[PDB]
Amino acid sequence: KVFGRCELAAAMKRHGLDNYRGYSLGNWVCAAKFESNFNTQATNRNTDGSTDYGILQINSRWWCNDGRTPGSRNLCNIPCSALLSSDITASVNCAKKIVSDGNGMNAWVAWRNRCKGTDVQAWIRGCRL
Repeated sequence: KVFGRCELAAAMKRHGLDNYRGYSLGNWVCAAKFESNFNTQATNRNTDGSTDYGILQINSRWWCNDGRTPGSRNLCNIPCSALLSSDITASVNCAKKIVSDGNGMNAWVAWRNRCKGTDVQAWIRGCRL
């Protein structure tokens, strides 16, 4: 799936991401834009032999089981294919575990480079929900 901006904002609002651990909804939409281009099937292979999956590009070395990444954890307790579903439930559920760690949203590099400290409010403006 490729989500529309306001389609995704409504979706993540319903999943309770607005102000989750002090991060306004705008930063979740911004993160998704620069991580995946709102593409729910997005995948990225890194040279180290892990893979980043889905709408939020969650990493296989720590968060999900891929069956292909050596010496790995799956802290979100999922198969990594679940992060490629058209429904964002699994990705939001795992991301909530990520931002609860102490590093916060700095876990996502695209957030860190293109969203952090900007007017993230712009990413939910012109939407109903």
